[PDB]
Amino acid sequence: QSEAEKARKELLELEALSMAVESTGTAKAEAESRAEAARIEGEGSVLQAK
Amino acid sequence: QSEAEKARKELLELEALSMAVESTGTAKAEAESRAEAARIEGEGSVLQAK
Repeated sequence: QSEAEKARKELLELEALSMAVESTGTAKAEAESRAEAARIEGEGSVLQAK
Repeated sequence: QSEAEKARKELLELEALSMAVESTGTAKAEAESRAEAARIEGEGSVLQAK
């Protein structure tokens, strides 16, 4: 069981890296989509105001 | 399982890229459609005012 835990430590490190990658990817994708939509809406608003 | 997680990290990176592409594409498409509609409506409004 000690040897199994020795391997499980590295396995958990890899799992943590994968989880961080997935979470940051999802968050950045949603944030960038919303930001692009807001920028387009703002430019349209400027033109409509003119 | 450690090797499987090693591969899964790259798989999740690719999935994050694909998700970001899809989200930004949908958002920008909807925003640009609404902006074009607003611009056409504004030009029509100017002509109607004249």
